[PDB]
Amino acid sequence: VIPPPALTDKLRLYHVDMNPYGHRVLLVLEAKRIKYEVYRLDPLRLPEWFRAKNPRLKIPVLEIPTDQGDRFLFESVVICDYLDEKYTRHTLHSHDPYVKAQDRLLIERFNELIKGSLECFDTNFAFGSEQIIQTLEIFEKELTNRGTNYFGGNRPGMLDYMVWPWVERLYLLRCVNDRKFVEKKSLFPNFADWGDQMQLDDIVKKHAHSPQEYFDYYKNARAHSMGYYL
Amino acid sequence: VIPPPALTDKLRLYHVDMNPYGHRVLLVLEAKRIKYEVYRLDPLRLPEWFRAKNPRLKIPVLEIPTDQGDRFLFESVVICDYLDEKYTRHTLHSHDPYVKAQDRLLIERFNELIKGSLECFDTNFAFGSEQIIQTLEIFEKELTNRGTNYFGGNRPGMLDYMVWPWVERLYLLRCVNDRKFVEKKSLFPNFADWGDQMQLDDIVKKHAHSPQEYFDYYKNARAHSMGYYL
Repeated sequence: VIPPPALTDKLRLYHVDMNPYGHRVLLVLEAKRIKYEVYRLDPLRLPEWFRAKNPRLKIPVLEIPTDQGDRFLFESVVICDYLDEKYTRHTLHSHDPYVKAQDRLLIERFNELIKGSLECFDTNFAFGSEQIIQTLEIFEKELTNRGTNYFGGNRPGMLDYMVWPWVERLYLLRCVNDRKFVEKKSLFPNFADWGDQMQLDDIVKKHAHSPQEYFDYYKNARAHSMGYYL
Repeated sequence: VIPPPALTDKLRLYHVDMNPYGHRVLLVLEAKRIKYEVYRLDPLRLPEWFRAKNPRLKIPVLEIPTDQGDRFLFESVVICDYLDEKYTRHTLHSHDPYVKAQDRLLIERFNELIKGSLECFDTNFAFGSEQIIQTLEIFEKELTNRGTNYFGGNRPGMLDYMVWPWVERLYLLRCVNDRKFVEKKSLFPNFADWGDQMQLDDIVKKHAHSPQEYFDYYKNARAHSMGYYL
């Protein structure tokens, strides 16, 4: 009910627990080693001052200091790109504008996997598997074409972290149908390999949950708080 | 049926005549003073080699030289941002990452005006006026808050040109209902003023059509070739 104080030395993320768009921003902040605090939003009991600054209830929100005072920044892509431009250390986007443009196109393409996953977790993991699979074929071919351990090269870059939150959630499906999951996984050998490597990343590990934890969460909550708005 | 030759000194835009997403890219290319040629696409009689390189038939397409050969670049936002990064002269985005993030948020917000305009030109200018008006209120307030002649400051910037193609098309509505148009216009005095100033811009003038020309075009063609895909 009472808002937090004015920002000092840390950036502030307003985030709904288990929201993948917030997970995205958490990964980038950590990768860029920027100090931040998380203000946990309750999707039900939402503060009036928050709605007032965010009438469409978009999530997550990164609050930053500016010349004219503390400001809300919206939309996970815009937020993460802001962070990559503002803070010059530990750059995540490619230095090559062509490669970066391709990375941006792939982020947009990934939205089809997001849509399918959203419907899936909303309907006891019964539907939209096909959207997942089709998108995974594109990313398998793309990773193979690049011939690096990650989309970013020898180390994870912006595309890797942008895509990860949904990929990490997919592992919950092994709790639903173990055998059907492993078969599906085998279709994308380089992507699967990349998944394993991403799981070992210190930044990933900081904000990770297990297959079981995601499974117990999504069965009860479904997708009510999974979108880019509440 | 026969594709154009390999690129040399000019970039190549594949563009459907009167398509506002292509109009966007034409404005930026001109603003950045980059040499280019336009390959006019017939939405009906489409070349097989084009479909093959672009199976979802996205428009426009900017073909560019790369280290590995000539490549298609898709999506007008990605295309224009590529151009602004690749070519360092005549920069269009703000140097301030916060201001640029706001500009990106406004481009996304503008999609609501695009949707309304799309439906409008598709249905003999009878529907979706309300989406237009609501978006115009946001941009009026934003331009007022900035207190400059343009969204980019003293001169037009990326946001100005990104938004212009749809704004220029709106003037056709004065051919439909003169009196209802002028009243609606008077609601947004700073935006209207900006519109007048944009019309005098040398870059705008290069790729402009009149209210009547848009009106005669849209009545016959409707919105069939107006989207970001064919």
